[PDB]
Amino acid sequence: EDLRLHLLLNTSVTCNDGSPAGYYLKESRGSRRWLLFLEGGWYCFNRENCDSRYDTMRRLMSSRDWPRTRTGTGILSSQPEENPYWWNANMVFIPYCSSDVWSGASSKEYAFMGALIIQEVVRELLGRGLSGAKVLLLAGSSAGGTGVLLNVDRVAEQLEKLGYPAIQVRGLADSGWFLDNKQYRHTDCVDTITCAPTEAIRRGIRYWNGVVPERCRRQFQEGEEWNCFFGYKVYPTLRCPVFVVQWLFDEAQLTVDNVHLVQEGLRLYIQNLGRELRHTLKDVPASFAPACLSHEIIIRSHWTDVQVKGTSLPRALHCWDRSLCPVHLVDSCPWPHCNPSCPTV
Repeated sequence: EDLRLHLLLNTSVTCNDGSPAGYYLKESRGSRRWLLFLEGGWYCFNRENCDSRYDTMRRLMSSRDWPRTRTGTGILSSQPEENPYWWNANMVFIPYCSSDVWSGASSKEYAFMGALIIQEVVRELLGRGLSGAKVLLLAGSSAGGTGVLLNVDRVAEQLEKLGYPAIQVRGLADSGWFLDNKQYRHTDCVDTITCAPTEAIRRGIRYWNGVVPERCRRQFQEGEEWNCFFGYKVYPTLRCPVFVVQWLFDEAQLTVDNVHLVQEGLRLYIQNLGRELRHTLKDVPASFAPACLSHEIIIRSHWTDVQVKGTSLPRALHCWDRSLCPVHLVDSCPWPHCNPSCPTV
């Protein structure tokens, strides 16, 4: 009834500590639909920071403490009331071992192998019925939201080459759509939560040996690839269809912007921040963007609750799925919590 942990048979690919990585899987024999989900949870961009992560948040750097099962939740749920359309799919959960935002592409201190973990999961999954897929939805929240933009084209690229053009790769990027913007009040890039979006990815990419989508690559100068970690800069060049889910006021964005929760100025920064996001999302036909102040929704149980234009997110993904009922659901509402469906947990 729930998702069973499997470790990767090719043990070359590993977590930060070097423990083997893997995936949680729940099969649905009848279904030809698969969801792969990438866990979020920030990143770590140098030794001092990674060590500090290791002591504090060992789960996000090792497979040592990983439960033998997980219970599907939100979109991964098998409960038709939780997951009206997708409950019967085959579900894969990939724990965020790598700490690299899924960018890391080198085998060779810690090891950042996010991009390879995804490579290995897919090859193994083919062995388990994925070859019979008609749809592969690659989804993720937070850093997994970003991980999707970075990996989605690679995954499609990988499938054609292994000889499965029939599988239609798609993506869903929940809370992975960030802005490289001025912090409300500047802080030195010492502590991960506090470091500014650009400087953090500037440092990280070098550290992780991050690989970015080539199509995004050729659009920028070299040694300037950090650009591709931001949705609006990466989206236009995307070959696969990608649904974007984003709170007009992500908690995580406010964190990196150094907003701790008013002065007149403060109102405008937040006011503008929602404005800028709304703006970046104009060109994105398939998006769901409520004016609530929260981080992550897809993986959560109450995700069915949230509505934008009197439309459910789960409904919106269905419409979008059908399209390949409205599809561009973005709030035009100038303040946080100004939507009735805002989450309270």
